[PDB]
Amino acid sequence: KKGLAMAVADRAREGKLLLVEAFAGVNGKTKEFLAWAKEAGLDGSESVLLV
Amino acid sequence: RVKMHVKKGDTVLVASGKYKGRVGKVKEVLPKKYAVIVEGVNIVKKAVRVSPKYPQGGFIEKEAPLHASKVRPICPACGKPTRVRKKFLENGKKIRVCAK
Amino acid sequence: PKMKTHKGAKKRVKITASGKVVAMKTGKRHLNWQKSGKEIRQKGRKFVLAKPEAERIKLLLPY
RNA sequence: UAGCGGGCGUGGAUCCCUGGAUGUCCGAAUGGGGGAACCCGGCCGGCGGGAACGCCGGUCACCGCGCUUUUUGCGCGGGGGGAACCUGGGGAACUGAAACAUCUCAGUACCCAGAGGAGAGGAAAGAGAAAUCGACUCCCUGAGUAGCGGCGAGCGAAAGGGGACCAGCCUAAACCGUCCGGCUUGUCCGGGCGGGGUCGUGGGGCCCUCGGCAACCGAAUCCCCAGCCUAGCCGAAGCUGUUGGGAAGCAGCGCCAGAGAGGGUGAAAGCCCCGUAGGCGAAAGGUGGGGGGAUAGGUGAGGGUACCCGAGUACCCCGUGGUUCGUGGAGCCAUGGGGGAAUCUGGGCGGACCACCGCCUAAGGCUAAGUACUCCGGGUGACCGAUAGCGCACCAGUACCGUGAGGGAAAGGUGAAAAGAACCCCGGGAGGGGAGUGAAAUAGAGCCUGAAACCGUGGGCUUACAAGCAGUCACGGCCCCGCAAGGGGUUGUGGCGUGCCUAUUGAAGCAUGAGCCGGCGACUCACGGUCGUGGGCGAGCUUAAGCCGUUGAGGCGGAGGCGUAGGGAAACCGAG
Ligand SMILES: [Mg+2]
Ligand SMILES: [Mg+2]
Ligand SMILES: [Mg+2]
Ligand SMILES: [Mg+2]
Ligand SMILES: [Mg+2]
Ligand SMILES: [Mg+2]
Ligand SMILES: [Mg+2]
Ligand SMILES: [Mg+2]
Ligand SMILES: [Mg+2]
Ligand SMILES: [Mg+2]
Ligand SMILES: [Mg+2]
Ligand SMILES: [Mg+2]
Ligand SMILES: [Mg+2]
Ligand SMILES: [Mg+2]
Ligand SMILES: [Mg+2]
Ligand SMILES: [Mg+2]
Ligand SMILES: [Mg+2]
Ligand SMILES: [Mg+2]
Ligand SMILES: [Mg+2]
Ligand SMILES: [Mg+2]
Ligand SMILES: [Mg+2]
Ligand SMILES: [Mg+2]
Ligand SMILES: [Mg+2]
Ligand SMILES: [Mg+2]
Ligand SMILES: [Mg+2]
Ligand SMILES: [Mg+2]
Ligand SMILES: [Mg+2]
Ligand SMILES: [Mg+2]
Ligand SMILES: [Mg+2]
Ligand SMILES: [Mg+2]
Ligand SMILES: [Mg+2]
Ligand SMILES: [Mg+2]
Ligand SMILES: [Mg+2]
Ligand SMILES: [Mg+2]
Ligand SMILES: [Mg+2]
Ligand SMILES: [Mg+2]
Ligand SMILES: [Mg+2]
Ligand SMILES: [Mg+2]
Ligand SMILES: [Mg+2]
Ligand SMILES: [Mg+2]
Ligand SMILES: [Mg+2]
Ligand SMILES: [Mg+2]
Ligand SMILES: [Mg+2]
Ligand SMILES: [Mg+2]
Ligand SMILES: [Mg+2]
Ligand SMILES: [Mg+2]
Ligand SMILES: [Mg+2]
Ligand SMILES: [Mg+2]
Ligand SMILES: [Mg+2]
Ligand SMILES: [Mg+2]
Ligand SMILES: [Mg+2]
Ligand SMILES: [Mg+2]
Ligand SMILES: [Mg+2]
Ligand SMILES: [Mg+2]
Ligand SMILES: [Mg+2]
Ligand SMILES: [Mg+2]
Ligand SMILES: [Mg+2]
Ligand SMILES: [Mg+2]
Ligand SMILES: [Mg+2]
Ligand SMILES: [Mg+2]
Ligand SMILES: [Mg+2]
Ligand SMILES: [Mg+2]
Ligand SMILES: [Mg+2]
Ligand SMILES: [Mg+2]
Ligand SMILES: [Mg+2]
Ligand SMILES: [Mg+2]
Ligand SMILES: [Mg+2]
Ligand SMILES: [Mg+2]
Ligand SMILES: [Mg+2]
Ligand SMILES: [Mg+2]
Ligand SMILES: [Mg+2]
Ligand SMILES: [Mg+2]
Ligand SMILES: [Mg+2]
Ligand SMILES: [Mg+2]
Ligand SMILES: [Mg+2]
Ligand SMILES: [Mg+2]
Ligand SMILES: [Mg+2]
Ligand SMILES: [Mg+2]
Ligand SMILES: [Mg+2]
Ligand SMILES: [Mg+2]
Ligand SMILES: [Mg+2]
Ligand SMILES: [Mg+2]
Ligand SMILES: [Mg+2]
Ligand SMILES: [Mg+2]
Ligand SMILES: [Mg+2]
Ligand SMILES: [Mg+2]
Ligand SMILES: [Mg+2]
Ligand SMILES: [Mg+2]
Ligand SMILES: [Mg+2]
Ligand SMILES: [Mg+2]
Ligand SMILES: [Mg+2]
Ligand SMILES: [Mg+2]
Ligand SMILES: [Mg+2]
Ligand SMILES: [Mg+2]
Ligand SMILES: [Mg+2]
Ligand SMILES: [Mg+2]
Ligand SMILES: [Mg+2]
Ligand SMILES: [Mg+2]
Ligand SMILES: [Mg+2]
Ligand SMILES: [Mg+2]
Ligand SMILES: [Mg+2]
Ligand SMILES: [Mg+2]
Ligand SMILES: [Mg+2]
Ligand SMILES: [Mg+2]
Ligand SMILES: [Mg+2]
Ligand SMILES: [Mg+2]
Ligand SMILES: [Mg+2]
Ligand SMILES: [Mg+2]
Ligand SMILES: [Mg+2]
Ligand SMILES: [Mg+2]
Ligand SMILES: [Mg+2]
Ligand SMILES: [Mg+2]
Ligand SMILES: [Mg+2]
Ligand SMILES: [Mg+2]
Ligand SMILES: [Mg+2]
Ligand SMILES: [Mg+2]
Ligand SMILES: [Mg+2]
Ligand SMILES: [Mg+2]
Ligand SMILES: [Mg+2]
Ligand SMILES: [Mg+2]
Ligand SMILES: [Mg+2]
Ligand SMILES: [Mg+2]
Ligand SMILES: [Mg+2]
Ligand SMILES: [Mg+2]
Ligand SMILES: [Mg+2]
Ligand SMILES: [Mg+2]
Ligand SMILES: [Mg+2]
Ligand SMILES: [Mg+2]
Ligand SMILES: [Mg+2]
Ligand SMILES: [Mg+2]
Ligand SMILES: [Mg+2]
Ligand SMILES: [Mg+2]
Ligand SMILES: [Mg+2]
Ligand SMILES: [Mg+2]
Ligand SMILES: [Mg+2]
Ligand SMILES: [Mg+2]
Ligand SMILES: [Mg+2]
Ligand SMILES: [Mg+2]
Ligand SMILES: [Mg+2]
Ligand SMILES: [Mg+2]
Ligand SMILES: [Mg+2]
Ligand SMILES: [Mg+2]
Ligand SMILES: [Mg+2]
Ligand SMILES: [Mg+2]
Ligand SMILES: [Mg+2]
Ligand SMILES: [Mg+2]
Ligand SMILES: [Mg+2]
Ligand SMILES: [Mg+2]
Ligand SMILES: [Mg+2]
Ligand SMILES: [Mg+2]
Ligand SMILES: [Mg+2]
Ligand SMILES: [Mg+2]
Ligand SMILES: [Mg+2]
Ligand SMILES: [Mg+2]
Ligand SMILES: [Mg+2]
Repeated sequence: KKGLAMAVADRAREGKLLLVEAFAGVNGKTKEFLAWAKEAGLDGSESVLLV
Repeated sequence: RVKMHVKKGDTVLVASGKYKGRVGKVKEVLPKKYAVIVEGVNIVKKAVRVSPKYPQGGFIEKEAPLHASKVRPICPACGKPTRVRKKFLENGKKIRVCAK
Repeated sequence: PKMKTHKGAKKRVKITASGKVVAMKTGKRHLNWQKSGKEIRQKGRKFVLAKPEAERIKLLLPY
């Protein structure tokens, strides 16, 4: 537990954490999520753990 | 089975090595070794004759087979990948946008 | 694998709460005859070991 | 698997899948014999002129079971094999106990018989203390506990609790009918068949009273189907320049992505090729309760009477085996010997025996699942990479060795492509020298890389008055590097100097081991302890099997364990 929390925390204190819901890029198609990515500032510059 | 590949006795572009760009009809497809002979990769076999019969056999610099990967089919354009597609019955390979 | 307690030990020794080890005094079932009444009164009290206390303890552990 | 020499394919060959056909002789081997692969027949039919001879087709072993009139026949089945797993019948020793005999190793190794995709076990004559549990198997726990033990070495349960799986059935007997055999005609003697019956709130039989059942259940048996297995198919996206022997690299612009797993292509490719994600497919065989359908079966309440409820059995005793139990207070389960009942007012059990209170119904059989294993197929590795990894990457259980059982190797690599070197020259040939191919030939054919020992050619320094663990220190000469101070090689004289390892009180030792080089080669892991140490939590801490996820994601799961109280052999008492 502690680890899990601390990890999520570390990446929050860092600023990198981001919650969302506005997944308009639904419909399983890479190009769509790729479009939603840009809008959300996920330029693909950095690795992402999409949960 | 499975030994099948790109294409057969017809027209093709050599995107290979030394004979890159060159283009012509493939005179033979070797499915076992996975090669094809076109009009490229000509090589001089200094050797006399190729068999225990007949006198002079000549330095016949005939074509050496190519890895079937280095040749690509072609039709009203320039090197289009193959795409199979069926009609109301049988089946024939339309090129990347055209036919045959 | 999985150490077995030494039954021979358990049948004649105890670990005290502090980690000591005790047992009855020897020599009181035979030599008896008229040894000073004092002797046998003192062969009744149990005692603690010393170094074999450690040898002894190892032979237990689940205990 | 090239070549000589000939053929076939879109009237869709080759190839892959299913089914069928043919299948010499040996082998359970089965007409008989035999030194496996050979030899010789009987009977029916066929072939040759075919009586003699030969060939061809069919048939003829033995055992068990059931019909068959004893007779000869007919039908069904058995026989042998299988890596490991399984059951039963037999059953060691080294070893441990620091000797050794009880004991241990161990019901292990092994021999034998048998079973099957499993085998065993299995619906309580159970457990054992709760007036409780409810077939069997498997995992976790209980537990290194209870106990066992030359109380030595050591061995080592069960109830219970948490899980996986889940399922319950058929008969024998009393009673009635029938068939055949029997007598001394009896609801009678035996045998076979059918009906009846099947359990511990004890049940069933036969009699009296109520349905005189539609119904309700229903398979482990059949039938249909889905699904799956044995071939396959579809599958997105790239061009140009540049270096090069060869782009997949570098550069310029661009695209796909439910696909940026992997492999190949002359090097380093999502978009070149095979694939991958994601979807599609069976005429034929195999599988197939998961779904559907049918059949076999299956069931109610009181009263009466005492018919039945598994025999050389229970039971007792002698001899033993099993269990944690080694004769122990020694039960329980099994049984070689002797004696030897009862049918519920009957019997077994709850650790000698007795009483009490309870549990369970022996002496017939069957039963899926959860479990074990891996010859075979597939997937994956903080698995090997040719002295490794299987003994075997290669024509290996081979060569070779042994009468035999049996033992048992070595051995992988040209290049991107044979382009495998025509032709000329010396040579009998081998092998070379040119020419030629290639990016490379010192990649030239047991050909990548090519280390060391070992052999040789050339060059520098050095040596024929010299005494040695072969070196080190100093100076000098010669040769070579750099303009230089300097450095490298060599060694003339001088000084100094008892190999390495091992074993020892002590080794240069005339004590051990080593010809030299290269490669292989020895303190590990599992579980349980005990300290230390890094962290999490704290009078608390932690889960095990398993379940749910996932397919290099984790969560759930408190049964259980350690701790919070000690002292006593114990009853017991309690900060004592
Ligand atoms: Mg394409
Ligand atoms: Mg005593
Ligand atoms: Mg005296
Ligand atoms: Mg051939
Ligand atoms: Mg022809
Ligand atoms: Mg066939
Ligand atoms: Mg055959
Ligand atoms: Mg035969
Ligand atoms: Mg025979
Ligand atoms: Mg025979
Ligand atoms: Mg004639
Ligand atoms: Mg004749
Ligand atoms: Mg016959
Ligand atoms: Mg016989
Ligand atoms: Mg017999
Ligand atoms: Mg017999
Ligand atoms: Mg007969
Ligand atoms: Mg018959
Ligand atoms: Mg039959
Ligand atoms: Mg057999
Ligand atoms: Mg035996
Ligand atoms: Mg012995
Ligand atoms: Mg002995
Ligand atoms: Mg011994
Ligand atoms: Mg030992
Ligand atoms: Mg010894
Ligand atoms: Mg001895
Ligand atoms: Mg003894
Ligand atoms: Mg034993
Ligand atoms: Mg046993
Ligand atoms: Mg046995
Ligand atoms: Mg069996
Ligand atoms: Mg199974
Ligand atoms: Mg079974
Ligand atoms: Mg059975
Ligand atoms: Mg019951
Ligand atoms: Mg008891
Ligand atoms: Mg109850
Ligand atoms: Mg119980
Ligand atoms: Mg229970
Ligand atoms: Mg366990
Ligand atoms: Mg004793
Ligand atoms: Mg034992
Ligand atoms: Mg239990
Ligand atoms: Mg509980
Ligand atoms: Mg249970
Ligand atoms: Mg009977
Ligand atoms: Mg009867
Ligand atoms: Mg009758
Ligand atoms: Mg009768
Ligand atoms: Mg009859
Ligand atoms: Mg009669
Ligand atoms: Mg009768
Ligand atoms: Mg009957
Ligand atoms: Mg019945
Ligand atoms: Mg019946
Ligand atoms: Mg009944
Ligand atoms: Mg009456
Ligand atoms: Mg009635
Ligand atoms: Mg009635
Ligand atoms: Mg009716
Ligand atoms: Mg279905
Ligand atoms: Mg299925
Ligand atoms: Mg298939
Ligand atoms: Mg395709
Ligand atoms: Mg593609
Ligand atoms: Mg240039
Ligand atoms: Mg280049
Ligand atoms: Mg260029
Ligand atoms: Mg390029
Ligand atoms: Mg553009
Ligand atoms: Mg898609
Ligand atoms: Mg790269
Ligand atoms: Mg690639
Ligand atoms: Mg199919
Ligand atoms: Mg079909
Ligand atoms: Mg089918
Ligand atoms: Mg099949
Ligand atoms: Mg079938
Ligand atoms: Mg099933
Ligand atoms: Mg019907
Ligand atoms: Mg009823
Ligand atoms: Mg009554
Ligand atoms: Mg009454
Ligand atoms: Mg009456
Ligand atoms: Mg009465
Ligand atoms: Mg009565
Ligand atoms: Mg009976
Ligand atoms: Mg008997
Ligand atoms: Mg004894
Ligand atoms: Mg014993
Ligand atoms: Mg008992
Ligand atoms: Mg007996
Ligand atoms: Mg009676
Ligand atoms: Mg009476
Ligand atoms: Mg008994
Ligand atoms: Mg009992
Ligand atoms: Mg008794
Ligand atoms: Mg009992
Ligand atoms: Mg008792
Ligand atoms: Mg009781
Ligand atoms: Mg009982
Ligand atoms: Mg019973
Ligand atoms: Mg019987
Ligand atoms: Mg029974
Ligand atoms: Mg009997
Ligand atoms: Mg069975
Ligand atoms: Mg295993
Ligand atoms: Mg294995
Ligand atoms: Mg396998
Ligand atoms: Mg495998
Ligand atoms: Mg490696
Ligand atoms: Mg080798
Ligand atoms: Mg090598
Ligand atoms: Mg070997
Ligand atoms: Mg081989
Ligand atoms: Mg040999
Ligand atoms: Mg050998
Ligand atoms: Mg070759
Ligand atoms: Mg030459
Ligand atoms: Mg000659
Ligand atoms: Mg030559
Ligand atoms: Mg040359
Ligand atoms: Mg050249
Ligand atoms: Mg080079
Ligand atoms: Mg050259
Ligand atoms: Mg070289
Ligand atoms: Mg080379
Ligand atoms: Mg050679
Ligand atoms: Mg060589
Ligand atoms: Mg290479
Ligand atoms: Mg050398
Ligand atoms: Mg020299
Ligand atoms: Mg000189
Ligand atoms: Mg000298
Ligand atoms: Mg001297
Ligand atoms: Mg010089
Ligand atoms: Mg200079
Ligand atoms: Mg010197
Ligand atoms: Mg000296
Ligand atoms: Mg000295
Ligand atoms: Mg050494
Ligand atoms: Mg010497
Ligand atoms: Mg000596
Ligand atoms: Mg010695
Ligand atoms: Mg020596
Ligand atoms: Mg030595
Ligand atoms: Mg030697
Ligand atoms: Mg160690
Ligand atoms: Mg430790
Ligand atoms: Mg701590
Ligand atoms: Mg926990
Ligand atoms: Mg709970
Ligand atoms: Mg609970
Ligand atoms: Mg005490």
